[PDB]
Formats: sequence, structure tokens, C-alpha cells
Amino acid sequence: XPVSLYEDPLGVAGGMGVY
Amino acid sequence: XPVSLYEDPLGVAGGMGVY
Amino acid sequence: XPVSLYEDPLGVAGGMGVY
Amino acid sequence: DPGDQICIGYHANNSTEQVDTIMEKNVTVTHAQDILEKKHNGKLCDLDGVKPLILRDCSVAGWLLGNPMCDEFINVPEWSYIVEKANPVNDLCYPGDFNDYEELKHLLSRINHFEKIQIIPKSSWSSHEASLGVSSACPYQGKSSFFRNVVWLIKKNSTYPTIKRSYNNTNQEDLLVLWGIHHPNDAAEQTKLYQNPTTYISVGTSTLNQRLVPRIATRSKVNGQSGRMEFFWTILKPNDAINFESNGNFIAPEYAYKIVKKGDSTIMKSELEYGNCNTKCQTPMGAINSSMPFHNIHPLTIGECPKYVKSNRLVLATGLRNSP
Amino acid sequence: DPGDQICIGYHANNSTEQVDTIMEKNVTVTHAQDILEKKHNGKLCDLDGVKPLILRDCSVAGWLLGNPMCDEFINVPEWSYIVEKANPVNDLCYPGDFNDYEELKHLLSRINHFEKIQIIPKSSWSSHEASLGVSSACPYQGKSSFFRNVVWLIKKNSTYPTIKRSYNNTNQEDLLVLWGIHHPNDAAEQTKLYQNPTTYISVGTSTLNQRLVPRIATRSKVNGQSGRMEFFWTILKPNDAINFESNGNFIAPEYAYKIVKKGDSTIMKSELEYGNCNTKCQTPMGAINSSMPFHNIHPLTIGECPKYVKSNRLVLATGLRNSP
Amino acid sequence: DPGDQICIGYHANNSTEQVDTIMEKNVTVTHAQDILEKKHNGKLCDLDGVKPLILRDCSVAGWLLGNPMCDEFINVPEWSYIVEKANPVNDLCYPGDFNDYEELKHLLSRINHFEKIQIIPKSSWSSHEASLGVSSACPYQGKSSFFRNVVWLIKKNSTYPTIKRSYNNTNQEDLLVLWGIHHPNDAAEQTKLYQNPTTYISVGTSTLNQRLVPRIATRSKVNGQSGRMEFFWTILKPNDAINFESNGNFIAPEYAYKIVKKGDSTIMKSELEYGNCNTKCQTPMGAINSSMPFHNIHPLTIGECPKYVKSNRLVLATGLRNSP
Amino acid sequence: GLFGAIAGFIEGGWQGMVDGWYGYHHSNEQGSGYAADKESTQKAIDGVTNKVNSIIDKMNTQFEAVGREFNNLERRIENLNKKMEDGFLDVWTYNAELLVLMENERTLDFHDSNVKNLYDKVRLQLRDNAKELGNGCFEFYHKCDNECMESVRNGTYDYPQYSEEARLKREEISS
Amino acid sequence: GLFGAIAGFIEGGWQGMVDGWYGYHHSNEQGSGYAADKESTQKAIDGVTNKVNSIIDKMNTQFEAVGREFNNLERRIENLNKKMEDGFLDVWTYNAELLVLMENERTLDFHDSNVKNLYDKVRLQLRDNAKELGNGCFEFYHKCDNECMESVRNGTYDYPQYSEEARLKREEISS
Amino acid sequence: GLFGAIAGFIEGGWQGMVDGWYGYHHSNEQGSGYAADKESTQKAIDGVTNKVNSIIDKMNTQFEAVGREFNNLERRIENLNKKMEDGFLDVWTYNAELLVLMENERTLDFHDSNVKNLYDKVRLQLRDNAKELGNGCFEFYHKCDNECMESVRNGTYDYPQYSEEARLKREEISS
Ligand SMILES: *[C@@H]1O[C@H](CO)[C@@H](O)[C@H](O)[C@H]1NC(C)=O
Ligand SMILES: *[C@@H]1O[C@H](CO)[C@@H](O)[C@H](O)[C@H]1NC(C)=O
Ligand SMILES: *[C@@H]1O[C@H](CO)[C@@H](O)[C@H](O)[C@H]1NC(C)=O
Ligand SMILES: *[C@@H]1O[C@H](CO)[C@@H](O)[C@H](O)[C@H]1NC(C)=O
Ligand SMILES: *[C@@H]1O[C@H](CO)[C@@H](O)[C@H](O)[C@H]1NC(C)=O
Ligand SMILES: *[C@@H]1O[C@H](CO)[C@@H](O)[C@H](O)[C@H]1NC(C)=O
Ligand SMILES: *[C@@H]1O[C@H](CO)[C@@H](O)[C@H](O)[C@H]1NC(C)=O
Ligand SMILES: *[C@@H]1O[C@H](CO)[C@@H](O)[C@H](O)[C@H]1NC(C)=O
Ligand SMILES: *[C@@H]1O[C@H](CO)[C@@H](O)[C@H](O)[C@H]1NC(C)=O
Repeated sequence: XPVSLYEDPLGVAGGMGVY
Repeated sequence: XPVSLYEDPLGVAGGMGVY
Repeated sequence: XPVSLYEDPLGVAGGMGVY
Repeated sequence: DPGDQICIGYHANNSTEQVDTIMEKNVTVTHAQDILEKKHNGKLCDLDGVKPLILRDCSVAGWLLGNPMCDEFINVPEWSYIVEKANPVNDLCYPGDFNDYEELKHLLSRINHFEKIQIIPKSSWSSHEASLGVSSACPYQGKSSFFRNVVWLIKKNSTYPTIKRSYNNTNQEDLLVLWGIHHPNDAAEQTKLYQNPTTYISVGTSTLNQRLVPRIATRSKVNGQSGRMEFFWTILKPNDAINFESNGNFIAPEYAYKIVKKGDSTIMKSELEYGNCNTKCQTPMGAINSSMPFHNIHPLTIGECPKYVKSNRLVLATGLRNSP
Repeated sequence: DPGDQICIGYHANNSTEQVDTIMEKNVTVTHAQDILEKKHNGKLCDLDGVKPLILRDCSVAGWLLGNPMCDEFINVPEWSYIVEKANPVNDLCYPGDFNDYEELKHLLSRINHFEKIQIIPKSSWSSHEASLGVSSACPYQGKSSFFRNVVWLIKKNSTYPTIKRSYNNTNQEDLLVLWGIHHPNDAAEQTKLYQNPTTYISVGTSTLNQRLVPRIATRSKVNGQSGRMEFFWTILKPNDAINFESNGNFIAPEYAYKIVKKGDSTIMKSELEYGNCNTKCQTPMGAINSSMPFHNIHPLTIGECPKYVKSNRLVLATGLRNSP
Repeated sequence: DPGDQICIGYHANNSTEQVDTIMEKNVTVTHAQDILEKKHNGKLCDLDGVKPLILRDCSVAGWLLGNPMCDEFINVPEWSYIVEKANPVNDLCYPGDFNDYEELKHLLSRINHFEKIQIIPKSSWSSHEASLGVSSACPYQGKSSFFRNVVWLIKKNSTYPTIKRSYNNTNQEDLLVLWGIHHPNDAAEQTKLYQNPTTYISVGTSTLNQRLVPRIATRSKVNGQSGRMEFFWTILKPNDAINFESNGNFIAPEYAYKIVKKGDSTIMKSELEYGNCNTKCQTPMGAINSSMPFHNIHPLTIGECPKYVKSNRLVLATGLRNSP
Repeated sequence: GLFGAIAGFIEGGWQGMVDGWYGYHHSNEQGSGYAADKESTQKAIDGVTNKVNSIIDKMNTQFEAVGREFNNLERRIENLNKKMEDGFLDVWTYNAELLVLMENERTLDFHDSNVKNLYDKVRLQLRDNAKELGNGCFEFYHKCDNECMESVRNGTYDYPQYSEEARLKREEISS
Repeated sequence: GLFGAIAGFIEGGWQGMVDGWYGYHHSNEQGSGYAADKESTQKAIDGVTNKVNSIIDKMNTQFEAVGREFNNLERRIENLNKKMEDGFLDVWTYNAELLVLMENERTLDFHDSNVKNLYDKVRLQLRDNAKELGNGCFEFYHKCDNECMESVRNGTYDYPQYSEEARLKREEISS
Repeated sequence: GLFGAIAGFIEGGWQGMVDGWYGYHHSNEQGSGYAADKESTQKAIDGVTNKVNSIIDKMNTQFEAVGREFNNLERRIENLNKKMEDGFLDVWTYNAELLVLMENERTLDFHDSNVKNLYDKVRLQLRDNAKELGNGCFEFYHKCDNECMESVRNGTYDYPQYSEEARLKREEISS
């Protein structure tokens, strides 16, 4: 959802570790 | 000769495995 | 100084092994 | 018996995205980034709120000279780019030539706004007939007409006195002045229109030193006419002055154009028409609404656009080689 | 005592082929692929069965105007490319200028076949002498001559009536029309050849509106002559018509060229001559017969050619670093 | 208890040099090589001992025509490059035009030395006044003057006989010949200066066939004058000859230029002036003294220069990733 | 794979490790489960992000076409203009496509080598206190609670702590 | 070598392995001989073939010169035309030569890493059932018929089959 | 690091090894000190020198701008000329910057792999006659005078010479 395990500004891991 | 061990269309292994 | 451990024409190791 | 274990491994997922490499094509990856914009809205829109200048069936020449069929563009507001069709139908209604036309359109691609001013009023021709120069090649509402911004001057009482008219550009801006010359079919028509047999048109500024002379020849009839009208132009600088001297065949200036806004613009060749939209990037095939660094729509764009490339596909691999 | 062994290893062979890398030159590999074609046959050959047009010692101008020394090219068949030497010796036998010559050769590089037609027969000049216009600068078989495709018209009985001749292109194809004007040395020769002192040549089509006037001047003698002949051309479209009016100095058209085949062609600058061969790729130094993706022969080629590069060597490594 | 040890490791040092990679910027390395030259001396210097030609406030036209304010360049020695300011103040003192000016400057960028020779002495005008053609637009020491290398010829005793003067280039080198024509304000001044009302200037060589005719027009006064002077030039080859015929408005040649040294040169646009230095590489902003393969000073250079790039930084990593 | 880890001695990927590019799967008798290594995955995301920005930034000085117009007797310079523009477009298309190909290859090898380095890191940590199963797994010669699991995941594993219980079982297996 | 296999810990190549780029040489007491690994060699031939086709395909949009002609008073645009054409030719020559250099380097390293991966594959297969001689060879701690030779060549070697005969000889060598 | 040696299992560099890019630090009871490996460092200097010369040589056919002048009614071809020159300048700036980026990355990885290959070379030399500490160091299972130190530095280390004293201490440590 509204938080991620990673700093991913461009979304190179699209969805991995976001909840 | 008229047969090869490998699929080599461009001959990148020139002669290797042809008999 | 006036001798080096290495053949270094361009100085890619700048000063390493020169005495 | 089997001790505890720990294994090192890597991510896999449902991804079907494919990337290419030098040694292998169509490699499925867990994560990719498409960087190529392939879509447009198929419409000609405003550029950052400013509406373009759509010339429809009129060319640049018909616009600036005032081809009667171009009355929609008598006084156009500030534009963001110009749109002209590949082969407009309303060009030179009276057939002829436009001298240095392409250089003038190049000048145009850096102007955003003209301001038309009357520099020689059609009224002020007391010794010549300033309202007879009409033709059926330039019709307007079923009656013969002519370019609105230039005056085809005719003899008055079998007389054509030597015009000597000067205009001094008193404005602050550069001024695009246009004028022209008539080439008739024979000496008969020459005397019938201008009385004097051998005529001329001298034009002079601080840098211009021109003397035109009518060329008579029998030619093919285009839009009914074998005569030709050849048009010339110049940029009169502030405080400079233009001088006209003529004894016939003079297509006198009436309205000129004050260059009041300059900036980045373009003459875009497009068959589309206004689509009542807004964009930050326009192409002759449609507007682009994208964050991607590349596109493959058209090489000729205007605005804040992606960089154009000819490829049909451009995908970066970000993740791993994805396991089946 | 020593157990069984298995060793992992790699191929070596007799290969001496060398490749280069960023960090190391002249690295021997077991297998390479040369990708650079460095050989040609040194001959000018047909392109896919179609023979080129070798102009030998004649230039493009001498060919189309009909320089008497160019009779080999009076009616050339369809060609694949044109070959012209760097400095042909048979150009303008009568000295002068060829207006818009380079643009005409550019037009040529897209035409594969002309069809010469007689549009104004040299017979039909009843009021002028159509067979006196000869010169020693243009000799043919030891007697003075002139360009075969244009007529140098002379006064007849101290008269030069005003020619008014029109030709309407009734064919389906574009028509390359050529004509010319004479510049004599003095008013003496002017009256001697044309009687009228101040002459002109008006030319008119749907887009052409030309009026030439002879320029008299004392000049250096080139090939014996101080007079000059200046030639002009145009492309007359189907159903359009060309009109000539003149009272002297007219180098009238006789034959014009019907553009009956268009396609990709080129004017190749080469000193070679026909070599009675066939190729799929031609360069001004020789034909190429190759399957390789690159060559370093010449940048200017025609046909199905490799891509040109300036390198002296281009070899891909396919195999391993080869052990001595 | 702990046995002997040997460890494998790598160099570290005090280095702060940083390089960039695709995946990481500002990476400190033990050893780098800067390959970008960013410094210049801010001076215009000799090129390999040869001093340039600094035109200061005079343009190329004012130099070759001999604008009185350009006397510093009456007979310049061999140069290495030419320097001209963006907008020189000493150009055409008498206002007008320089025909084919840019092509002439292109010719210039391959010439290293002129040799001025007198081909038509101002003395030899016995039937015309060769010392009255002066103007206040071209002043020299408080008294009216004119271009030093051309003669403004005036009528003598209300007569202007038809000049017919020829010069045969007997030298071994090409010869740059310049001449000109006058456009007055009205027929009054026309007769006042040249008596004959309709005048002309014929120029002829082996390839030149020119006939100029004065264009009269009322124009704006530039530097006091509404008349114009239009200048023409040509390259007369060895053993060829130039012929002039005129009955007025002739700006006759006096001095011409023998092209005695050719080679690689350039017209550099620079506001700097001579800096009494020497260099092997010059830019319009300063000389470069460098062994590096690249520089970012200016794209337009002359000499043995580094290759220009637009980057602000270009550093190669040679050593390791340096440990803190 | 250039480094033989991804689709090499580790034959497949883990659909069950959903919050990381690389990581571990442990199986002691407290239980078994997946845990992502976030230091390595974040380092890799840093590298890939900088690579994407590098490509895009290097491409912003690329050629921009301009409309130009010519008349019937300027066919030479119109052809020159067209070939100039098409040549620059072909050049920059080559640049983009080739850079994408090369950097795609290098990105895949980058992930491969990241996996290989993770594996080597924990192998060098554990040494002879574990048998190397040859598929990316280690069979512990002692017993590893869920916390020496995190000790091998965070790089703070004490070899001399279980040295001689591992040597216990090593001597046992050797007979 | 970037991967230390070719001309590294394996010092030379085999003239006797004539039908493969990589492979094995076995020496049990049934005999000794060469056998090429055809899966790896064919994978490498696939990669190299696709690389060659990639280079050639990327080069088919390269600039093509065109003859153009100009007269004595068009020297500026003739010079412009010449420099345009020569600039595009220099650009594409740079592209070709540099791509060839870079891909040659990467091809050599590709072969190096293929050898290294083969070696690692059979090393991970055999584990402590063999001593690692350090030159690309393994000395078997048991006896390997010509068919467990093919079992290590085809990736189906059973470690627990000879586990304790290898442990037999390992305990023997340790005393 | 692509090869995990530099700033990997070897965590830092040696300020004390001042006359070599790679090398050794020995510590027997004769003493301890640094010694550079000059064969590998000179091979690397060869590679880096050839790389620098390669870049510079490939850049000497790069575009050179030329001053050209046009009059008030030649704005189309003046604009064409300006965009031609600026396009070639942008192209060659892209080439230079991108080649520098790519070759910088490959140079760093080259040094990484050189370190890794040195480490692997002496590890394969010593085999079970030494314990692999996991940080770039080897703890000798026998005693190594300052001359078997040079024997492992010059690649002439005799494993069967100290085979069974190393096996002595290996059997000792195992109990
Ligand atoms: C890759 O896939 C596309 C369809 O998605 C196909 O057209 C193309 O031929 C494939 N490439 C190869 C090399 O098989
Ligand atoms: C030429 O002749 C055709 C008849 O086929 C006619 O239609 C056309 O109008 C003519 N053109 C001129 C210019 O007379
Ligand atoms: C397109 O532009 C509109 C207007 O600004 C915006 O609402 C929309 O989000 C844009 N498209 C996308 C895909 O974001
Ligand atoms: C590579 O070999 C050629 C001759 O085959 C030689 O001319 C060239 O100098 C060599 N290159 C180097 C770097 O030695
Ligand atoms: C110029 O003079 C030379 C004599 O040296 C002569 O050969 C040449 O023909 C002359 N040229 C003309 C045009 O009179
Ligand atoms: C050259 O062309 C001829 C004719 O098609 C052909 O027989 C020959 O094989 C070609 N050359 C080569 C090397 O194949
Ligand atoms: C690298 O350092 C410079 C200053 O030396 C700084 O301006 C730049 O932003 C830095 N780059 C990054 C990516 O932090
Ligand atoms: C035009 O008028 C201005 C007055 O504002 C004057 O200064 C200028 O000289 C005039 N120009 C000419 C050419 O008469
Ligand atoms: C600059 O040139 C001078 C004169 O040749 C020379 O003495 C000096 O060393 C040069 N600069 C450098 C940094 O070498």
C-alpha cells in the first residue's frame, strides 16, 4: 500500500516490497 | 563432410564437428 | 626518483614504484 | 540425519515482459521499463494554452497577401505554431510567383504574432484608379476581386502619372512590407491598363536597391489568366524608410505586418484540423501526453517532447532473468 | 596410488587469425569472421543486367545538346546508371554557360530512360535560315557544325521576323525542353547575323516567365570564339504548353526528351570504361561481388552493396583465445 | 596456536580523484587521468611562428577595396589565419553591396598571402577625370576620399567617352580582380557625373559575360549618401584576359591581388587583439597549450589542436576503487 | 549466465520470496521460510536506477529535426537537408537501441553476480561448519536456531562458537 | 582472462579435443580420451551467432553517401556537403570499429566464463568425493568407470552412491 | 564489485603496499610485511595503457567544425549549417562521454577480477595445506619461512613437500 521496503523512485522493482 | 555436430549457420566454429 | 618498477609510459599508476 | 539448511536464491514472479540482448532476444525478466511512447491523440491542440494558427485551405502566401478566399485570416491573434496543408488550394488566385518565398517562411517560423497596419491607404490614390484592379481568378462572392492587402493600380483617364510614394517605418518593430508587379500578355493589354509602354518599379530602403521591369510573354492560362503577378517583400527596420517609384504595373502595398512577438514557432505540414484540446508536445499526426524519454511518432515536433527514435520497441531490463 | 582423473579444458587449433580488443591488439583466436570486403574487379559492369550509360569523353551537356563529337549518344537506350569522366573533353564546343546545370544533373540521377522527340522541325523555319548556324568550334568531319538538338537561326534576306512558336506537350510524360541564346562580340556581328539591333527571347509556360536579352561584350576566344551560347531548360508537364517569342539570337529547340522511365540512378564520376561484366553492386573503381556486411572500396556505390567504412581491417572474434 | 598467514590484497592511497560509471557517480579511485583541457591563455597569438592577419575595426571588404580607414592593411604580409570582429565598423564607407561576398571569404579561408599589383594605373585615364571621385562618407584626414584600390571615374569636359580597357593576366598566379558600379539618386546626378543618360558596364573573360546597368532609385541616406556602390569580383586565371567596356558609372579596377600562397587558413570571428605570443593551436577565445586529447574551449580552432567536446568533465579511471 | 549463479548452480527462482530480488530460505526445526536480503537488493536498485537515469540523461542532447522548405530549383539542397536529418535520426536510433541492448546484457549479468556474491559471502562465513550441497544450499554441521539464521543473514556469524560441535559431527560423518 | 579459467588455472588448450569448444578429458584405467561437451558449445554457438547477426543488423541503417554537384560559385555549400558526408562516414566507421572491439573483448570473456562454469558444475557435482588438483583436473577418491565419466559429463552423478568409498579413501589418505 | 573481491570478501585496501596495485602481506615468525605482485600489476598497467590509447586513437577521426558565412537571404542554409555542426558536436560528445563511462566501469571490474584471480591462484596452490580465513588470508597448516612465502608469490609452491605436516596439524585440529 502506502509504504515500501525500498527507495525506488523510478519503480525499477515495480511493486516489490510495497504494502 | 556432409553432416555436423552443431547448428552453425554462419560458421562461427568453422569446421568444428563437421565430417 | 629516476627509475621505476614498471613500464608506465602514460603514467596510469602515477608514482607507484618510482624512486 | 539431515541437519538444518539455508539456501541462497533469487526472485521470480508472474512477469512476461521481454527484453533483448546482443546474444539473446525475447528474454523474459521479472521487471522491465518501457521507455518508448507509441501513442498520440490524433488531434491538433493548443501548445501550453496558446492556440496554433490553422491555415486550413489557405497557404502562407494567400494568408499574407489576402487571397479573398482567406478572409478567415484577415487579423489572426498570437499563435504557438502555424499549420499548413501539404498542397493548399487557396494560394495565388491570380497566378504568378512569390520571390524568396521559402526564406520568408523561415522568417515566419520565429514569429508568434503579426499586427497588420495600413501604411498606404487605398483612398490616397487620387491620380490613379485604385478600385478597378479585379479579376475572375480571384473571386469573392460571385464578383471579381483581388488580394486584400495589395492594390492593383490602374490608369485614370488614359493617364498613369509617375508614382513616388515613401513610407517611413515610425514604429518600434520590424515591418514586413509586401508589393508586386504585373506581367501582362501583350503590349495591347499593357497600354490598356497602364498607358505607358515601357514601365518600371523602383524600390529602395537602406539596404534594398531594386528596379523591376515587366516581362511580356504569351503563357498558358492558369485559373483563366495568362498574365502573372510576381510578389516581393522586405523587412523594413525601425526609423528606416521604403521608397516606391513606378509608371505602371505596380501592385502597391496597402497593409503591412508589424512583427510584435518573436519566439520559437514552426510551420507544421499537417492535414488535420483543430481538435479543441491542449498539449505540451505536438506532432503533425497528434499530440503526445507522456513521461517517457523516447517516442516514435514523428520527427517534427514542437513543445516539451520526448526524443524521437525510429524503433518499434525500446525496453530496458531492470530485474532478473525470470524463471518459468 | 593415483586415482582416476577427469579434466575440464577447451579447444585449441592451428589458427593464426588475430582480433583486437580495447586492452590488447593482435590476439590470436581459434575462430574469427572477417566482415570487411577489400576486393573489387576493377570494371564498370551492368547493374542487374541493365547496362549503364557510359558517356566516355562527352559530358552531360554535350550529350543532351548534341555536341557533334557526341553522336554515339544520339538515342541511348534505358540505363542503370550514368558514367561521366571527371573532366570530359566534349562539353560545350561553342563556349558558354548551361543555366541551372547542376539541378538538371540532379534531375538526371532519378531518370532511367529518355525518348527524344522532334517538337520543332528544323524544316519548318520558312522565314529564317535554319541551316547556316555552324561554327568551327563545333566541327564534324572537317566541316563546321553545331549542336544537333538545337537550331542556330540566322536572318533570311536581311530579315529576322518575330518568331512566335508554341509547343503543347500532348504526351503523357514530362518533357525536358532545352533552348539557348547567343551573345555576339559587337553590334556589327549582331546585325550581320540577326539584322535587328536590340533583340530578346521570351519563354513562357504555366510557371515559366522568362525574357532573355543578349549581352554584348568583348571576351577571350575559347575554342576560337569570343561569342557565347547560354543554354536554358525546363520540364514541360503534360497538357502544358511552352511559348517562344524572339527577334534574334534564338537557339531554337528542335529535339526534346520525353522522360519515359524513372527510378533510382546516379551520375557516377569514373575514368574507367565498360568492362563487359555484370554485378549487383558498382563503385567508380570496380564492381563488388561479396556476402560481407562491410566494404572499404568507395563511399559512392549503386546496387545491393555492403555498407561502406573507412577501416583497413574489421574482424570479429567468434572462438577462444588460441593457445600456442 | 595461530599458524603463519599470508593475505592477498590491493593498493590504497591518499587519492581523492573521482570518476563516474553508468551505475555510480563520484567514485574515488587511486589513479585517474584527466583528458579534458579547460584552460586557454586568452590571447590571439602566432600560429607556428606565422603571425595572423588582425583586421581590427576593418572588415574583409574594407581591406580588399581599400577603405581609407583601413590603411594599416594596404600591403599585408603572409598570414596564418585572418581575424575579423563580429561587426567591424570600417566596412563599406560609401554604402552599397558586395556581390558574392561570402563565396569570396570562402576563397579567402584557403589563401595565405596576397600580392597587390597595379593593373590599371589611375594615371592612364586621359579622357576621364580619375581624381574627382571622392565622398564625405569615405573621409581620410578631414577631406573627402574613396576606396584606394578602385577608381571612381568622372566625366571630363561634359564628356564620358566609351572606355574599352583590357588587362591580360600575364602572371603565373590567379588574380583577384575587383570592380564596381554606381547607382545614383536621380537622372540629374546621373548626367552631372557621367553626362550619358543610359549607361552600362560590360565585363568579359573566358568564363565571365556580365553587363551591369545602373539602377536609379530614391533611397535612405546611409553615412550621408542615398547613392549606392555595388562591387563585383572574379578570379582571372593565368594567360586569361579581362575586358571592361563602359560609358559611365564605372568603378574601375586599379590594384588587383596576386594569389601567391595557398594553404589552410581561416577567417576567425574574434573580438580579441594581438597578444604577442606563439601557439600551436588557436581558438577565438585564446590559444591552447596542451597534451590532452580533448578540450571544451571553442568548436572553431586552427592548428594542432585537441578534439573539441561540450563536456565540463572527462576523467578516465586507471586505478582501483580507493578505500577510505 | 556470465557468473553461473542465476539459472546455473541455482537452477530456478523463488516465487515465494516476494519482497526482494535476492535473499535466503532457511529450514531449521523451529521452521522454514523466506527472508529477503534488503542491503543487496537496495544496492542493486541504486545501481539500476542510476543506470536508467544515465541512459536518459545521455540522450537529452540528441538531434532534433527541423522543418525546412525549398523550391523547385533547389532540389540539390533539399536532398542534402533530407539526408542530413535522416542521417542524424539513424545515428541516434542506433545509439539508443545499441545502448539498450548492451546495458540489458550487463544488467542481467549484474544480477547474476549479485546472487553469486551473496552465496560466496555466506559460504566464506560458514566454512567447514556446513556442507555445500551444490545447489545454493548449505547443510549445517550443527543446529542453527532462527537467530543464527539472522546471524548469517546480517554477516555476524561466529565460526569458533560452533567450531567444535561442527567438528563433532564432521568426525562423526567421517566414520 | 576476466574469469581466470582460459589461460588461467587451466594453462593451455587441447588440440586433441577437435569437435568442441569446451569439454572433458578423462583418464580411468579403462582408458583415457577427449569428449566434447556439446550442450555448452552449442549454447555458445547460439550466443555468438546471435551476436554476429545483432551487429550486422544494427549496421543496416548506416549512412549512405550520395553524389552531388556544385558550380564555381557554390563553394560554401559544396564544402558543407563534403563535410556532412565525411562526418557521417567517420561516425559510422567509429561505430563499427568500436562495437567490434568491445564485442570481441566480451566474446573472449564469454568463452572464459563458459569454461569456468563447466569446471564449477562438475566440481559442485563431485564435492569431497574427489581432490581438486588446481589445474582443471579432479582426482577421484573412488574408481570411475567410463560410464560415471558420462554421468559427470551429463550432470547425473550420484554423490551418495560412492559417498563412503570416497570416505574410505579420504580416511585412508588422512593416515 | 562484479567479482566480489575488492570491497567484497577483502574489505579494504592496503596503504602500506605502496609499489603495486595488487600483492601480498605475509606474517610468519621471521616477520611480517608487504610485497607487491609485479607480474599482475604490470599486466594490468599494459591493459589500462592500451585502453587509454584505444580511446584516444578512436577519437582522432572526430568531427571538426568549420566557420562558414551566409547573407541575410540565406537563412535556411545558415540554419542548416548550424544544425549540421551542432549535431556532429553532440554526437561526438555523446560518444566520448559514454565510452568513458562504460570503460571506467569495465576498468574497475578489471581490477576486481585481477585481485580475485590472484587470490584463487594461491588458494589453488595451497589446497588443504592451509585454512581459508574468508577475508583474503590463509592460515598455514604448517610453517612457512620467508622463502616459501616467495614460493607462493612466484607460483612454485610444492604441495607434496609439506603435505603430511599439514595433514599432521589437520588431524590434530580434528581432535
Ligand atoms: C520475439 O517475439 C516476437 C513476438 O513477440 C517475434 O515476432 C520475434 O520474431 C521474436 N524474436 C525471435 C528472435 O524469435
Ligand atoms: C494543350 O492541349 C490540350 C489538348 O489535349 C489542352 O487541353 C490544353 O489546355 C492545352 N494547353 C495549353 C496551354 O494550351
Ligand atoms: C494527459 O493529460 C491530462 C491533462 O493534464 C492528464 O489529466 C492525464 O493524466 C494525462 N495522461 C496521463 C496518462 O497521465
Ligand atoms: C599487429 O600486427 C601488425 C602486423 O600483422 C602490425 O603492423 C601491428 O603493429 C601490430 N600491432 C601491435 C600493437 O603490435
Ligand atoms: C594573354 O597573353 C598571352 C601572352 O603571354 C596570350 O598567350 C594569351 O592568348 C592572351 N589571352 C588573351 C585572352 O588575349
Ligand atoms: C561472383 O559472381 C559470380 C556470378 O554470379 C559467381 O559465380 C561467383 O561465385 C561470385 N563470387 C563468389 C566468391 O562467390
Ligand atoms: C558529484 O560531486 C559534485 C561535486 O564534486 C556534485 O556537484 C554532484 O552533484 C555529485 N553527483 C552526485 C550524483 O551526487
Ligand atoms: C524616418 O523618420 C525618423 C523620424 O522619427 C527619422 O529620424 C529618420 O531619419 C527617417 N528615415 C528616413 C530614411 O528618412
Ligand atoms: C607552454 O608552451 C611553452 C612554450 O613552448 C612551454 O615552455 C610550456 O612548457 C608549455 N606549457 C606546459 C604546461 O608544458
